[PDB]
Amino acid sequence: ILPDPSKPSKRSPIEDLLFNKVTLADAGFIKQYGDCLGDIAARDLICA
Amino acid sequence: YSVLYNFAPFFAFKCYGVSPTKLNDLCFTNVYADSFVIKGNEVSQIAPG
Amino acid sequence: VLSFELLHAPATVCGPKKSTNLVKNKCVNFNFNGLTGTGVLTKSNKKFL
Amino acid sequence: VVNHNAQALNTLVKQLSSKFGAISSVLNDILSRLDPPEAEVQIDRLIT
Repeated sequence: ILPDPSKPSKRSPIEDLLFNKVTLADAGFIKQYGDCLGDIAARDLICA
Repeated sequence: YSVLYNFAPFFAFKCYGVSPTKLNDLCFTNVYADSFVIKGNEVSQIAPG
Repeated sequence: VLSFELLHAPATVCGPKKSTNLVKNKCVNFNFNGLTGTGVLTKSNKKFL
Repeated sequence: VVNHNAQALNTLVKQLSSKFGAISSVLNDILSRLDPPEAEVQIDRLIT
């Protein structure tokens, strides 16, 4: 439960597990403009 | 459709899907024209539904 | 009567033929076969049939 | 919670493709195909 210095995000193993166990479709702090134009198959729901 | 106006003495020019004013700008997939001769009082009968 | 189908199909009739040279990677207004709109047009790598 | 927010947003986007009783669900086509006096009704239906 204490932060792991080796991990670059400074998060505990439990925190890392919780982060990896949640599929955030739109995290918000991504600034998606810049990759929406560069699509090879179809624009994502977030881009739409 | 600028040649429409001089080809007939129009009596009824009601349009449903598109206004005749902005009719040249559009692009239509296919254009079908049906021609028939009808009476006077039944011009309302030739209409949707 | 004059019947048209304003549907997503390759337009056969297009009215007054006006064509402006297509530009890419720029903010422009497009009128491809009556598809009025605005956006940035970039070439795509899709598999259009 | 995340799925509820995502599905609410998705339904909000999908509401843009509904004709709402008008001729078409896209504003540009109806504006370019209808004279403004008639297009008032369709634009108002889309508005509401």
